[PDB]
Amino acid sequence: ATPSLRGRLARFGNPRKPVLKPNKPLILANRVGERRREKGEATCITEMSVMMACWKQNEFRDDACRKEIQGFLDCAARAQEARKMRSIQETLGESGSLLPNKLNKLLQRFPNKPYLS
Amino acid sequence: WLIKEELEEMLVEKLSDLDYMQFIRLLEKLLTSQCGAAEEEFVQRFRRESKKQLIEPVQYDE
Amino acid sequence: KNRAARVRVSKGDKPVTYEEAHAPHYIAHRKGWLSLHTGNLDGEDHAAERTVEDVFLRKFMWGTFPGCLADQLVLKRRGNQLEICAVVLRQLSPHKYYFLVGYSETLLSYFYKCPVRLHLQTVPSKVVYKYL
Amino acid sequence: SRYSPEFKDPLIDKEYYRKPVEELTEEEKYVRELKKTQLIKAAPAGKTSSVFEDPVISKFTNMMMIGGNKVLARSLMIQTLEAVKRKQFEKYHAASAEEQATIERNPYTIFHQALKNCEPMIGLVPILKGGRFYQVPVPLPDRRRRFLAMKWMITECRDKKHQRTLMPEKLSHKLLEAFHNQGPVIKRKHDLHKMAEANRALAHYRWW
RNA sequence: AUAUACCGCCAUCUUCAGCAAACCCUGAUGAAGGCUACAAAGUAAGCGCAAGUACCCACGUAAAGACGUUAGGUCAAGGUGUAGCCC
RNA sequence: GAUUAACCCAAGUCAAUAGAAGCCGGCGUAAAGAGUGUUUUAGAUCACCCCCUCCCCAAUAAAGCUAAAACUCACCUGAGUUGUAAAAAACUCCAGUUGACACAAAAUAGACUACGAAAGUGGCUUUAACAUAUCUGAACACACAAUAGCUAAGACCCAAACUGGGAUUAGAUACCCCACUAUGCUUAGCCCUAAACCUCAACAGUUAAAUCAACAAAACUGCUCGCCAGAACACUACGAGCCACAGCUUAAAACUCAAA
Ligand SMILES: CN[C@@H]1[C@H](O[C@H]2[C@H](O[C@H]3[C@H](O)[C@@H](O)[C@H](NC(=N)N)[C@@H](O)[C@@H]3NC(=N)N)O[C@@H](C)[C@]2(O)C=O)O[C@@H](CO)[C@H](O)[C@H]1O
Ligand SMILES: [K+]
Ligand SMILES: [K+]
Ligand SMILES: [K+]
Ligand SMILES: [K+]
Ligand SMILES: [Mg+2]
Ligand SMILES: [Mg+2]
Ligand SMILES: [Mg+2]
Ligand SMILES: [Mg+2]
Ligand SMILES: [Mg+2]
Ligand SMILES: [Mg+2]
Ligand SMILES: [Mg+2]
Ligand SMILES: [Mg+2]
Ligand SMILES: [Mg+2]
Ligand SMILES: [Mg+2]
Ligand SMILES: [Mg+2]
Ligand SMILES: [Mg+2]
Ligand SMILES: [Mg+2]
Ligand SMILES: [Mg+2]
Ligand SMILES: [Mg+2]
Ligand SMILES: [Mg+2]
Ligand SMILES: [Mg+2]
Ligand SMILES: [Mg+2]
Ligand SMILES: [Mg+2]
Ligand SMILES: [Mg+2]
Ligand SMILES: [Mg+2]
Ligand SMILES: [Mg+2]
Ligand SMILES: [Mg+2]
Ligand SMILES: [Mg+2]
Repeated sequence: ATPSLRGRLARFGNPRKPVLKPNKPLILANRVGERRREKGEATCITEMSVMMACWKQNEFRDDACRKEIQGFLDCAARAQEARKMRSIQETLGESGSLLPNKLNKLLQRFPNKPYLS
Repeated sequence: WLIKEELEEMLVEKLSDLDYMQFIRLLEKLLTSQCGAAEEEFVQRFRRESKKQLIEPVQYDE
Repeated sequence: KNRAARVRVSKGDKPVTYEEAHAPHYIAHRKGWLSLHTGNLDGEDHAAERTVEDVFLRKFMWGTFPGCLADQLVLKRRGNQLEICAVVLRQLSPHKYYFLVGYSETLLSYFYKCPVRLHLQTVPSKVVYKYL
Repeated sequence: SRYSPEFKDPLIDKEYYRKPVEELTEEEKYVRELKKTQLIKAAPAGKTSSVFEDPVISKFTNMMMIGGNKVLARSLMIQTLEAVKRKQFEKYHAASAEEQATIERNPYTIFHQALKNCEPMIGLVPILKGGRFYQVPVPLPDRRRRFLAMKWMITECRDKKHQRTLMPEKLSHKLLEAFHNQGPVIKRKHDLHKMAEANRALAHYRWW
C-alpha cells in the first residue's frame, strides 16, 4: 500500500500545513537509475591469516608451512575463476530483476503522460 | 549475408545500419522455420581457398 | 592544417575543375602532369632549364590570351619540339586567335631556339567538374 | 602487427598431432578440423620441436640479453649450466658413499627448482581507498611470481658488488645457494614476505 | 612599421568526427531547441571521415584528416593593402 | 576643430530654466500580505431561506510520576584511558564488569499528519480546559510571541559563545583535539526580535472563457482591510514613545548614478 498523498503538498485547497516538501516533482520518470557498482568481498583471508601466522613461528620458512600455503593458493585459483564467471554470467544470464538498459526499453514503450493530448 | 552497401544496389534506396539488421533478423528467422523450396530461393538471393600446401613436382636428375 | 593546392569548401556556388578539385596527394593517382619532359628522370640533366621555360610559358600565354584560358596548359616536349596544348573559350573571334598563334609560335621559337607549335581546343564554357 | 586477427599461433607440440583419432574427443576432434580452415603464423626462430627445448631456460636467456645479442646471452646460460654440472661432479667424487644419493647433478632440475624457491606467494599492490594509495598484500598470480624470480636473480648477479666475477660463475653460485634455500634472492623474498605480514591489517581494502 | 589588414605555406585540438547551405517542425512564431529502432520531428547536397590508392597483401605503416578554435606562427621566402623614408 | 556641401526653422534662431500631459495599476520570486488574534466607529452582501467531518490523535496551565542513557560513590580486577585523515596536549583516586542512584532530556511508534491564533506542540497519569449562529476590522488599543539576552535566587548529568592549552599554517584572533565558563533548566519579573517564509492576507465562490510573459505551488471572480511606486544612502539621522540605555518600534532628506 503506497502511502497517501491527500493533504500532503502545499496547495490552495489544502488548509493545513504541508506534510511533504519535495524538491523534485512527484511524477514518474520514463527511466530508472543505473545499478551502482558495490564494494565486493575480499576472498582467501582466513587462508591468508593462517599462512602468515606460520611464517612468524617458523621465521618465514616455506618448508614447514607448506600445507598452509596450498590453502591460500588453491583458494586464489578458485576465487579468480568465480570473478570471471560472475561478471560475464550476470549480464548475459537473465536471473531475477532485469537490467536498466532492458528495463528502460519497456518504460519508454509505456511512457508516463503528465500532460493532455 | 548481403552487406549493407550491396543491399542498397538491389533497392536503389539509402538504408541505415539499424534497418539492415532488422531485415537480417527476419531472414534468419525464416531459415530456422521449415521453409519450403520456394523460400530457399528467396533467401539465397541475399546470400553471397582450401588451406592446402601446393606440392612441388618431383623431378629426376641425370 | 594543410592548405596547398586545395579549394576550401563553400556553400555550393563555387565551380571547380578536375585539376583544381584534386589536391597534391592525387597528382599521380588521379591526375597527371601538366609538363612532360625527361629532365627529372634518373640520369637526365637540364631539369632547371626546362622548368624556367615552363614558368615563363604559362605566364606568356596567360597574358597573351587574356580571359580566354579555360584550364591550365599542357606542355609537351619531343626532342627539339615543344608542343603547347590549351583549352580556350569561344568568346574571342577566330581572326584574333590565328594572329596570336602565329605571333606566339614565332616569338617563342626565336626566344628558345626550338620549333614551337600551339594547339588550341575551344570550349563554349569552362568545364565544371563539381560545385564546392 | 603484419598478421591479421585471422592468423592463429602455431602449435609446435609434436606428440599432439600423433594422437590417434580413436583417442580424440568430440570437442578435440572438432578443433582439429577447424584449424585446417584457419591461417597459421610462421613459427618463430626461438622455439623448435627439439627434445631439449626448455621454455623457462629460453625465457631466462631473453631476460638477460642486451641489445639483441642473443649469442652472448645463450652462451652465458650454457656456461652456467656447465658450471653447475662441473661443480656437482666435484661434490660427488669427494662425497661419502651414502651422501652421493642426495646430490643432484642435473643442472636443469637445479635451475627450475631454484627459481621455484624464490617465487613469492603474496605481494604488495597499491589500492585506492578514500583518496589514498595503500600497499595492501595481494596474491601474486602464477606468472608474476615466475617473472619476479627471474628478474631478481639477474639483478643480484648484475649488481656491482662482485668486483671481477664472470656471470656464469655468479649465476651458478646463486643458483646453488637458492637450491638449498640460501642466499640474498631468497632473503629478498622474505623481506617482501615480512612487509606483507606487517601490513595485513589492510588486507580487506581489496575486493577481488 | 603593422602577421591585430592580408594572400601564400603551416602548427594545434585531429592517436577527433564533426562542419554546413537549403528546407521543415516545436516553443502561443522569445533567446533557443530538435533523440528513443517494439522508434516519440527531423530530412540533408557539399566538406571531412570511410572507401579506394602507395609501399611487401585483406594486416600494418604512410598519406588524408574537415568546419571551426587559439586576432596561434611568419611583412626577414616571395608578393602585397595601409602609414612612413627619398643627399 | 577648420573648410565644403546639405538639412530644419526663419527675422529670428534655440543654450539654460520653469511649466503644461501623471491615481480604477499592482503585492509567491521584481518595490509592496507589514509575527498572531480580538474588537471599536463603520463598511460589506458571502447574514433568513439552504443543507454535509460535534467527539478522539503531539493545544495550553498546574501538580505528581519514571523507562533508557549519564554522573557520582563502593567492591572486585586490570595498568592504562581519552583523541584521529594522522598526532600532540590532557587525565592516571584512571578504565572495565556489577549494584545503588536526577530540579537534565524525552528511542521505536511517526510510512501517522493531529492540536493550537500564531509562536509552537510528539514519555506517563489526573484536574481545569480549547471564544463566537453573518463577514471584514489596528506597527501604536487589548493580549500573546522561537532562539538569544538582562536582573534576582536556586539546581547542575551533558552540551557549550568567551577564554586557556595542543596542533595545522607564510600567518590562523578560524576550521580539527582537550578543558572549562556565561548560557540552555526551575521560580519571579523584564526584553519584544527572526529567512516569525507554506515569502503566496481574511471571507465567499468558480473551473467555463482569451489557459497562461518566465520560473514556482494552474488560472480567475466578488468583497474588504493593510501595504507599495527607480537604485542606493537606510533594519540609518533627527523626533516621539517604551521597566528597553551598545536597545527596540516608527522612519526622512541632501549629495550620487542611468541604471538596479
Ligand atoms: C549600456 N551602458 C552600460 C553602462 O555604461 C554606463 C556606465 O555607468 C557607470 C557610471 O558611469 C558610474 O558613474 C557608476 N559608478 C557609481 N559609483 N555609481 C557605475 O555604477 C555605472 N555603471 C553601471 N550602472 N553599470 O559607465 C558609463 C560611462 C556608461 O557607459 C554610461 O552610459 O554600464 C556599463 C557597466 O558599468 C556597461 O558596460 C554599459 O554597456
Ligand atoms: K596568418
Ligand atoms: K615580407
Ligand atoms: K609591408
Ligand atoms: K520558507
Ligand atoms: Mg529548492
Ligand atoms: Mg597572426
Ligand atoms: Mg600576436
Ligand atoms: Mg591501410
Ligand atoms: Mg603524419
Ligand atoms: Mg584517409
Ligand atoms: Mg520583494
Ligand atoms: Mg505572513
Ligand atoms: Mg518582521
Ligand atoms: Mg520518550
Ligand atoms: Mg475580526
Ligand atoms: Mg493603520
Ligand atoms: Mg513589529
Ligand atoms: Mg519572547
Ligand atoms: Mg533565559
Ligand atoms: Mg562538559
Ligand atoms: Mg588556540
Ligand atoms: Mg554551567
Ligand atoms: Mg517558523
Ligand atoms: Mg486581515
Ligand atoms: Mg528606493
Ligand atoms: Mg533588525
Ligand atoms: Mg535605529
Ligand atoms: Mg533616537
